[PDB]
Amino acid sequence: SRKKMGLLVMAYGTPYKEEDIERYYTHIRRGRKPEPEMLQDLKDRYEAIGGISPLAQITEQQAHNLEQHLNEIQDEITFKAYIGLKHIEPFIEDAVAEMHKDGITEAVSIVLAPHFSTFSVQSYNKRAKEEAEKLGGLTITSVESWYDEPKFVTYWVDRVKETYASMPEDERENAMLIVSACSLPEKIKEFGDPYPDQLHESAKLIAEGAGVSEYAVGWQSEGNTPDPWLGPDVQDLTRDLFEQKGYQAFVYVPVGFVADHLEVLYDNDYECKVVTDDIGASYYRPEMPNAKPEFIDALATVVLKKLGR
Repeated sequence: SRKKMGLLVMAYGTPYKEEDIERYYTHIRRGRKPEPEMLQDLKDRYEAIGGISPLAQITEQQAHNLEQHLNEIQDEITFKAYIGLKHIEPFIEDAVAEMHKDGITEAVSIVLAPHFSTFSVQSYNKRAKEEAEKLGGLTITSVESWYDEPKFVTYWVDRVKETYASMPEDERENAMLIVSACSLPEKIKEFGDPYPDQLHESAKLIAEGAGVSEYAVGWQSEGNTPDPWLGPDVQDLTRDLFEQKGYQAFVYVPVGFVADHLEVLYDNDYECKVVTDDIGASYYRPEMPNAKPEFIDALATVVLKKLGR
C-alpha cells in the first residue's frame, strides 16, 4: 500500500582513507593536484583530528538513520536512501542513475547543508535533476534550504544553552557567540544569493532562542582564489572582538556544517582554539548534529514538509 520514493541525500563528500586525499583535493581544486608539501600537510591535519575513516561514516549514518526514521514516523511512503556526493564517489550523477536502475520513479532530495547558495545547493540540485531528465522516467523535488526548521533551530539553541550553563559565572557574563558557515566568493552577491542573509538569520534565531544577547556572524574555511571571499574569517573576528571588548570565552557554532569533519575539527577546534588560547579566553564548540536522533527528526520533518505531509 506504500508508495516507493527515493531519498537523495547530497553532501560535499569526504575521503574514505588517507590514499584518497590526493584525488579528493585535486577534484576540489578543479584539476590542480596539490603539491607534495600540501599533500603532507593535509595528511597530518587529518591524523591530528583523529583519523579519516570516521568522517565518511557520518554521512552514511545520517542517510540511513534518516531513511529508517522517515519510514517509521509515517505510513504512506517507503523511502530508500541514496547518497550523492560532490567531490568523491558516489557522485550525484551516480546516485541518480542508480535510483533510476532500481526502478525509482519519484524522489525527494535534501542537501546536508542548511543554507541555500547558488554555489553549492543550487548546483547540486540542478545536477541531480539534469541527470534525471537525461535518463527520463524519474522526477525529483529538491529541498533548497532548511536552516529555519524549528527542530533544527531548537537543536542548536539547546546545545548553546547547555554550553553557557556549564560556564563559570564570570565567563557566562563575558562570553561571545560566534555563529559561522563555509565562506564563499563574494561574487555570488551578483545573483542576489541569499546565503549570507540566511546565515545571519540562523545566528539571530539561535541566539534569540538561547537567550544570548552578544553574538556575531563569521565565516571560515574559505578557498584560495584571487577573488575576495565572504568575511570576516572566524579567526580575525575572534581576535578583533577580543581586542575591542575583551571577551573571556568564545562559543563557536558552525551552523553551516552538520558533522564532525575537517572544517570543524581543525578549522574550529584547532585554528580558533589557537587564537582563544593565544588571547587567554576559553574555547567552547557544541556537539555537531551528526546522526543524533534529534537531528534526524528535524531532517525527517524537513523532508515531510517539502512533500506536503
